[PDB]
Amino acid sequence: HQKRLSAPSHWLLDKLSGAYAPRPSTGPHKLRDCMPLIVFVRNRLKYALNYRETKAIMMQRLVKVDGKVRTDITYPAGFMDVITIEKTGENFRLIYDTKGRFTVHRITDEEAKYKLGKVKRVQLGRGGVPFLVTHDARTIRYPDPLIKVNDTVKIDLETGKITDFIKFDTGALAMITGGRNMGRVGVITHRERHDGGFGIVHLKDALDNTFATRESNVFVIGSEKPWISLPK
Amino acid sequence: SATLDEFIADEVSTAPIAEPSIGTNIVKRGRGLKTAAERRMEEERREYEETNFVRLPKESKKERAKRARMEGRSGRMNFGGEEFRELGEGAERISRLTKAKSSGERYQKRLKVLESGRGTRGK
Amino acid sequence: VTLRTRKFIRNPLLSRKQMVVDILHPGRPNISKDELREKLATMYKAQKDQVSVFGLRTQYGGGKTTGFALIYDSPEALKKFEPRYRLVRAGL
Amino acid sequence: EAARLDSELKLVGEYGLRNKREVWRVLLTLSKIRRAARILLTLDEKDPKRLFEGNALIRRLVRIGVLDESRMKLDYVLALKAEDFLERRLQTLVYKLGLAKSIHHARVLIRQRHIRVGKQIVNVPSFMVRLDSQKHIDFALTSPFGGGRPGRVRRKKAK
Amino acid sequence: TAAEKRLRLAQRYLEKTRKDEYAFDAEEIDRDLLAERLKVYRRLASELAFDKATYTQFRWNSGTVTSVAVCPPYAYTTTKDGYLTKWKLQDLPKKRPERICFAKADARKANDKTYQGHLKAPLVVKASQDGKFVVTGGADKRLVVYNAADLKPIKAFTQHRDAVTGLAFRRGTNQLYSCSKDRTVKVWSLDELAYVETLFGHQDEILDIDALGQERCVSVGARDRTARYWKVPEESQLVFRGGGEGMDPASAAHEGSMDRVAMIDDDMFVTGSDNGDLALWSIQRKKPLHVIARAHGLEPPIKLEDYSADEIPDPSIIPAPQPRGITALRTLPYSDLIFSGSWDGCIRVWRLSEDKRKLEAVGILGVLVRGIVNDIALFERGGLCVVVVTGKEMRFGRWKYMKEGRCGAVIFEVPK
RNA sequence: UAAAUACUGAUACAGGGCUCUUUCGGGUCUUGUAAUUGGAAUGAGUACAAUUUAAAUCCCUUAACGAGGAACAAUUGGAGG
RNA sequence: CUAUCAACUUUCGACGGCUGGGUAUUGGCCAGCCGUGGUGACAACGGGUAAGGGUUAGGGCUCGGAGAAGG
Repeated sequence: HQKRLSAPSHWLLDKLSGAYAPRPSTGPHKLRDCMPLIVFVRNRLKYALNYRETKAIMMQRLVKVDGKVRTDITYPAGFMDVITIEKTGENFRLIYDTKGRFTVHRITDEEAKYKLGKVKRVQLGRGGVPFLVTHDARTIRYPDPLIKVNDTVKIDLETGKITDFIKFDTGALAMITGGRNMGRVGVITHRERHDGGFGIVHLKDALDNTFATRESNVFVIGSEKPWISLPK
Repeated sequence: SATLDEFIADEVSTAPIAEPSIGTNIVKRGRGLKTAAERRMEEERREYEETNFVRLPKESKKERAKRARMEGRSGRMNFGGEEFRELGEGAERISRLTKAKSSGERYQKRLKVLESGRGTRGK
Repeated sequence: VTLRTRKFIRNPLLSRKQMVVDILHPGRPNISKDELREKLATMYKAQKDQVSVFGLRTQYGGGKTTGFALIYDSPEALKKFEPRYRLVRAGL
Repeated sequence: EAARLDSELKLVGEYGLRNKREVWRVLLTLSKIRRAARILLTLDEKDPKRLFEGNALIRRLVRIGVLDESRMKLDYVLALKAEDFLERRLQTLVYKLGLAKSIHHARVLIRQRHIRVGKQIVNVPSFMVRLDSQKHIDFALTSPFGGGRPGRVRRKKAK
Repeated sequence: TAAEKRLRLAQRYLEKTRKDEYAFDAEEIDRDLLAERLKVYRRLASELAFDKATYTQFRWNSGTVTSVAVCPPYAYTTTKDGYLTKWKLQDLPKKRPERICFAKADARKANDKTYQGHLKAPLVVKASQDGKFVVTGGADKRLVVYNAADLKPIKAFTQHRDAVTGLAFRRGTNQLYSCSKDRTVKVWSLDELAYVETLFGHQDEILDIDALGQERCVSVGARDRTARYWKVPEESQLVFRGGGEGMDPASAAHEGSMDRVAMIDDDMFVTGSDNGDLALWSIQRKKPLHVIARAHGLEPPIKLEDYSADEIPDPSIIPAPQPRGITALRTLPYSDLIFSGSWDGCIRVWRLSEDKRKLEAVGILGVLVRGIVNDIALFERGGLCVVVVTGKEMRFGRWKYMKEGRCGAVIFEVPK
């Protein structure tokens, strides 16, 4: 039940939606790194007008998020969730811009079929099996045995299996998803360890601005290989 | 930077500024004129009523308490169509911006006047 | 009685045609939005019963009047997708 | 004092004003403008504050039509006066454009909604008409001097 | 020096404010989503043979013909006797038109009601490109509009307050822009025969108006030296103030009025001013893009035998001659053609530059058509026929009467 | 904060009106009247509607009425005959 | 803020370490065993009660203990 100004500055609200703002329900993505489905439908896309209209869209099986039907209105969809609407025949993708806000991208089924997800941790689960945890809280059982931490994975999204992976690399272009230099698509050119907590990388854009961002806030997107269509 | 921004648009930048047709910026049968700042807000209220076309409440008691108190603490005044700003801190920025923005032919004549004996004497 | 439709939006998931309507009565009194529902049947090839009009503020000095019009694909789609107060104002 | 009484009576008579509150209102806004001009004359020439703020003040007064387009110095902005402001009022502009026979006729017309400034009719006689908007003062279309219905006493007589 | 110091400080502030292959834009991509949720340029300035133009310089029983419109088979003349004559033009595979019908102003029925039609002589005429509406406005304070075929008046708008001076159609639409002599311009929706909106803002009387395919106008007013570009839906304007600046030096006159206007495409237009200035104006710029001076030269100095009544005529005193200003000015839409006619006896044609940021001369067209060129109308055969309307005096007033010249429609075409 | 309680003519008749330093004195020249008549303009109010809105109201549109003093009724103080 | 506050803690253990208990877990948090501590003129301790942070042209905007008649 937070106010419209206490809502974060990256899912935008104008002077229109009242003094209050919806809170995202608990789910895969975080609270402050989130776009709820009602803000995506009626405050960003404007396929709806009111809360009851958004409910009348959501309750019938017309909005699918990451390939599954998401019914509740304030479902969290933070980063790179393909959002398939079949009556309009569109699939939107959530990326950022250079200023630090949410951006929507229209696309069809060929790029809508896969999800590029960053690995959070690799472990040995119960049954003596290695399993893999992404930032979408997707756990994949029996992964490829080189996919370590901070590697990204092309998730199939019709079975959910691994298809390809991109390694953490000095020389692979990356996207920033946090910090004071948030949302700046550039190339990882250096990486400093700082063992004892909070190591960094040094990263430059396409046009020569060096800056240091933390290896938590980084997010690998591809060496050149823009596997998701960043908007031209 | 308020007085400085209007100097560029009208004297420096070679681009014509949209002027309203004369009777359009009159509020309530003449009771006020809409200044170019207050007019630009009024389109922003209107340009939000065709996007998803839900109507608005024409202000409320809690916004009118705020914006009419803004006149109480400001030295602005609107004598005509224009605004007349006070000469306080808005004048000091004009000085404060401009300080960071500022941060062998001779010898021949001598031998050509040393050759001829002399022209004449004192008349 | 002169009509123009700006910003016509399809909206298939809510199944309703969204029009910003600028109507003009010069010299007449106001437009009687039930008769405007009757007028927005042959302009967009629909029944009168599946049209709902709201907004509808008259501009200063007569003439122009801005309304917002929604035409549903069926009266039952209107019945299951309309608010109660707009349904009462329409008469269903 | 008799000087203040005779001065305010000359203003109220020469421009058809209602009381001395309108005179004191104009004298207050004139003193505000003139105080801003004196404060800008306090600074030396070619200070950027004086340059841009005085250019803003002079362009504002020339655009609202009080200060003449010939003289554009801050000394003439100091030499401004309340007769120039009351001349820029709407009621004296109707009297000088000749839609009305006297200034009290002009106040009567503006009160009962005959003239219009540009597009919209103007109900207030103290409307500060700008220089660009001075030309578009005319009778409205709903007025019997403009057109439409022949009017009220005309209707009662023609019945 | 204070002005140049302000210019220096402002340019420094511009440099400070000024002080990306993967750059994105949330609000601009949102405007893209909303827009996705919701007039060819020609260059025929060299493809015509102006020296090989074929002309019919004829005339008929009239006082002085004022204006013409081009319905594509037809023509529509207005004459100060009070006639509007609908005429049929010619085709090549006989060089004078055959008049088919006319309508006369009846001033006897000014008192008599339900008479749509003029009381006094009309001044301008325009024809809709459909061919079903023809509109004409005069100094009788009213603008009438009717059917093109039977030429019988169906509507007589009385909304203007002084006189109707300029009149223009939106191309491809029946939206009308009529600019008047009470410094206003009223836009009409002629499909329902109704007035939709008025537009104020002009300082002096409005002399000309031009329109194109969009819902815009460009209107020139006379002695304020101002062309105003008109955004009709949002009701806004853009001001363009001229202030125009071996021969005698006193003969160089500044821009007195701004008589004629012609929109050549969406982004720029051209204005003709009675000191003989022809100025190309761009909407992106606040200044003239390119002004050319004395576009029809100076007048001849008047004779001593009329200027002084003396037994000796001495040329020691004679005033400096003034430039013959543009009386008519037209263009083809989305072309490079600037037709300008003064009372020099010749009808000049200009063109654009290859960068379209300059005006250039291509020469005199009739290589005379004497009189005062009141009007120009253009038509394409498929190779263009232009009619030029000339009389003994100007359009709106009998200021300069000329015993030379004829009350003639002069029809000439360029076949290449 | 904005501003209603009136605007504008014609005719008839009276010969005085006003001022001051200097006062049984000087200065200036059109002013009146509870006179007779004529024009228009109309917003306060009354008000069919439609619209606004959860339902109403206000606002914006708006057909029809709506001015001669004895009224659609200006007040608060001070000085004097 | 104050030395008209220079000693304070061990006066509900004051500082450890060992062992357990209890806690969702660490921990003198609590219980048994012993060791001698701990802070302080670089301002402890005591006393007075008058209980801001972030967003940076600016102002604005945002966030901020005890009781349900008495133990």
